[PDB]
Amino acid sequence: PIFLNVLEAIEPGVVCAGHDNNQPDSFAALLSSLNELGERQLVHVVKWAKALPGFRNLHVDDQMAVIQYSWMGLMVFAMGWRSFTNVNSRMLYFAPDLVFNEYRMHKSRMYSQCVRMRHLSQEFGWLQITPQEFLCMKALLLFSIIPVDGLKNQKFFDELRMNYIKELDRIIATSCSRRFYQLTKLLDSVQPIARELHQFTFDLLIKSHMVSVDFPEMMAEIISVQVPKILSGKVKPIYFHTQ
Amino acid sequence: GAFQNLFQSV
Ligand SMILES: C[C@]1(O)CC[C@H]2[C@@H]3CCC4=CC(=O)CCC4=C3C=C[C@@]21C
Repeated sequence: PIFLNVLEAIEPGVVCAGHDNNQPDSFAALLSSLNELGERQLVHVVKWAKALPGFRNLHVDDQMAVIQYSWMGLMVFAMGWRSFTNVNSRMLYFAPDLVFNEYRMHKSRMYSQCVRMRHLSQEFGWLQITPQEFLCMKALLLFSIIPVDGLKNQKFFDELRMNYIKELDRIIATSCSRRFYQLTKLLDSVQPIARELHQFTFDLLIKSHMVSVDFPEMMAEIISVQVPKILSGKVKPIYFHTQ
Repeated sequence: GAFQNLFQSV
């Protein structure tokens, strides 16, 4: 009840990209629309995270830090879920007005990364992931990437992460063992994908002026101030299993 | 500080 009640209650609603589906697809248009969508989803991720059980237990600087580091993974995971429930993983459901078919995957020059995301979407089906498991996993995803040097108050974070793992346990509760194994394996699989996208969005920002791709305010800041911490190895994801 | 501003506005 309680824990799951909250997660269901705070789950972000539908978010549109504002893409003009009347114009023929193009690299600059598609990626710019994705960037706008990302900015819009970031606002929802912030509202969502600040409302999570026990989030205020974290030092304020850590609250902002984990959101910024986990942003990509959170979006990827939710998108995969949306693609699974809406189009049964046939296409990438970024938004109602921004659905990626093979042609767009190609036109966006993000084909390889889209293939990875589509595979993740397919796993929700192959694993018969329930909406309740999805909710708990996504919440745990927010607490799955931290600085190797530690956070301002690592202890409050460790405590919070531990409790979310316990909640996943309960939702699951030799079948419990196997379920926990595949769900943690699934969660781990998000990280390599998020890294690929981190590299891609970083390179895109650096050359955005040359390819006519627009980056919203917060995104440009986060991608140039925080993401490089991840790409340079200062900030790393927390894996359940050894990669 | 674009993110912190958002963070503090919601
Ligand atoms: C296009 C790009 O810059 C590179 C990878 C893109 C990512 C891919 C993951 C993603 C999932 C969503 O459901 C919202 C938008 C979204 C993105 C928006 C902009 C990014 C960060």
